[PDB]
Amino acid sequence: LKKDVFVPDDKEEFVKATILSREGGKVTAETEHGKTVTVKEDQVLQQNPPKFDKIEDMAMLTFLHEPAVLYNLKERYASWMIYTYSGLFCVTINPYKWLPVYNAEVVAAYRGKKRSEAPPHIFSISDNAYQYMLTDRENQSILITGESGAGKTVNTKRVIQYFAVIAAITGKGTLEDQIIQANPALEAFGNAKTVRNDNSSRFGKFIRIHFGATGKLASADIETYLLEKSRVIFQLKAERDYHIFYQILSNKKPELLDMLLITNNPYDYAFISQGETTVASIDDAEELMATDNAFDVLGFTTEEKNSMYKLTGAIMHFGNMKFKLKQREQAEPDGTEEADKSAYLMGLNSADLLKGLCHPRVKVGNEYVTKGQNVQQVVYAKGALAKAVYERMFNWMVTRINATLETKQPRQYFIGVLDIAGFEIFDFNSFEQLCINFTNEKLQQFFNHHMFVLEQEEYKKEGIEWEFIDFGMDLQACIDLIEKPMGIMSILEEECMFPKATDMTFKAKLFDNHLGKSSNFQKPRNIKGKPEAHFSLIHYAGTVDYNIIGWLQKNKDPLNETVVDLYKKSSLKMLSSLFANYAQTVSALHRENLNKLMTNLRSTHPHFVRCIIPNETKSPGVIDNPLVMHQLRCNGVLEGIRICRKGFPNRILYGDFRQRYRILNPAAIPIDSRKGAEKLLGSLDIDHNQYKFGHTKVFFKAGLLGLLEEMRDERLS
Ligand SMILES: Nc1ncnc2c1ncn2[C@@H]1O[C@H](COP(=O)(O)OP(=O)(O)O)[C@@H](O)[C@H]1O
Ligand SMILES: CCc1nc(-c2ccc3c(c2)CC[C@H]3NC(=O)c2cnn(C)c2)no1
Ligand code: VO4
Ligand SMILES: [Mg+2]
Repeated sequence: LKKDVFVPDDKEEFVKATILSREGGKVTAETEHGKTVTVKEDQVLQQNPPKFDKIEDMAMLTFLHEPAVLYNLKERYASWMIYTYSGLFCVTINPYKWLPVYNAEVVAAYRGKKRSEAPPHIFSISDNAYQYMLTDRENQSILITGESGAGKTVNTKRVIQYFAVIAAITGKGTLEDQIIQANPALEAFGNAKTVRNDNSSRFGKFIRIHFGATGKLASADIETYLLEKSRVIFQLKAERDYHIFYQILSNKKPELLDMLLITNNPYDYAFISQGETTVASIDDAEELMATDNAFDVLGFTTEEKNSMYKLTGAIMHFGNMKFKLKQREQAEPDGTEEADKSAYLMGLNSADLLKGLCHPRVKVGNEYVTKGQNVQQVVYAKGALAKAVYERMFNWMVTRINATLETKQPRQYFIGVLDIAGFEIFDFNSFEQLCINFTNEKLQQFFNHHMFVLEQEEYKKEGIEWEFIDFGMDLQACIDLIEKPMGIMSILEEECMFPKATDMTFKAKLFDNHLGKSSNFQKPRNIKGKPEAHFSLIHYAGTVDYNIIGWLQKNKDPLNETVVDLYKKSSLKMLSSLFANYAQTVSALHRENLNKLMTNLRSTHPHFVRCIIPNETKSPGVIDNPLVMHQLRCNGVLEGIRICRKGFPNRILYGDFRQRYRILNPAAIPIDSRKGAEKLLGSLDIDHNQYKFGHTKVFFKAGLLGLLEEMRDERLS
């Protein structure tokens, strides 16, 4: 009835209510919690009829507003219906539990199904991108958005699983078996426990799934972006180092502990035990087996696996190396056991490593001079080297996985799946958090441009009568602040080329250029107990307080080139190969990666999947209404649905239209492909307002095409 509505609520955003009376521009209502409320007319939103309950596509709702969307999602989620269409894109809510929706019977049933003839699913997104790839002969992209913990990695792995299982119907196993095992292997080394996610991705990735001209699974490749090197040697209070360290220490493979000359205790290793060492949801012993098996399935040799294990163990001993001041400021080893162990594993000479660390060489023409190092300088250098070998080993692994994923099958098109590290806010936000949050901001803007800009531009260039709608979805100001010349990165990069520059001159340069000048740049909110911040940035998903200490060193990433030389001359083949090519700042590389990805993505047909984290307590089935609403708001879910309802989501070239639908009325076209389409459409018993004629394509309102498709099925049968 007109009695069933939604009213704004302080704690739950919106609550259901029954209108009791209407007077003086005000509505009196009882809120389905029993509260009797009086609100203004403009605040009361209509409930959709029971026939629209748990609707699969929210673009079909009679009333479209925030609580209509929120409650449709909540009701579907309560029935463990975790995917929902929102116009031409999909929304998914993290169930925080295994559901029986991803088995091989489910994958087989989705094969070739049109979006509307199957329930909302990641398999349907995957299949429909495959159908467009073969129909349009163009590359596709599956762009999975969300904050840390929302389910991007899970959905990425489900898209891969779909094509590998479909295909099933240079290593140990088949291409299908190897594509499935790539992620367990990368995750042991590139994922870690943070406060928001027990298995947080500490690298971004773009996986291309290659197909031949006829659509047969040909190959796959992975590109990874800026692994969080700092985690190797440093952890905040409620986080862990990379999974692998704890997987090895689990003692599930006693032969590994012996080979690496390590104990079973993570607290004996300084680099890996600054935060937490166990995760309730993770069995590190079983995970070690899964990692080891993944390397086998990917055709890694025993020599390649043992070298990765040895280098992981050597990083552990490297962190335990003690230094003291030389009695007379110059540092000297305070023991040699830990260096001897790490040198043995790294195929180096212990005495050479220690002398290279304390006394690095400075080139003076064709002569050299030893540079002095204090204890702080040595422990910094020792940390920088450990990060470099780890990151280089991870990059080597990705290259090695790619080599096995290369088959002798030709490639025509691909479906690329993007899985970035999601938006996050820690108590301490450093350079990593800026790089991560800037990527999320860029990916949201890619969505805004595609959905709101390119869409309305398409109507304009095709001569469709259209009034431009400003959806309030434009992040160009914040993006420009971070990436354009004289922005945050540009200033950091410039401060990098100055020897007298400090964290405070870089801070001063940021303030002098942007405080009260750039709207998205603000002064921070520092609270008692919580860490100190230097500036705050207004991102799409919230304001983030950034601490700029160490950003100049983080951006330059300097290495002791004397011990890098020793790595190059190592008797361990892998270590020498890791530093073989050793001779840009990390922000310049980040901007380059992003620019390259964004231009390459505009040459693909994108498919958006919006992952939503339901709560902060990893609780299955519980919705924190303000947290879901915030994510739907900053994602532009409502606006994205509005353009599907207000605009013309489908369009077909006249020639392709005349061909496919002549069967609906052959007497109409027994003449030009446009005249044919015009006479064909005009002769059919449809709402002639549901379509518009453009310069090259016929444009359709949501629903007209499906009806035309039903009509084509009836006639062929
Ligand atoms: N569809 C899903 N089904 C089951 N568990 C899921 C699903 N999506 C996410 N999860 C859970 O949420 C956690 C965080 O999800 P993940 O995909 O790693 O997030 P992110 O977006 O940070 O990459 C996972 O470890 C898993 O326990
Ligand atoms: C280009 C598309 C893209 N970038 C990413 C990404 C970008 C940065 C980072 C992470 C992911 C997850 C970890 C973080 N790393 C750093 O900040 C960082 C800082 N110093 N180094 C060496 C790395 N995902 O997707
Ligand atoms: O927790 V995440 O995988 O989004 O980084
Ligand atoms: Mg992830």
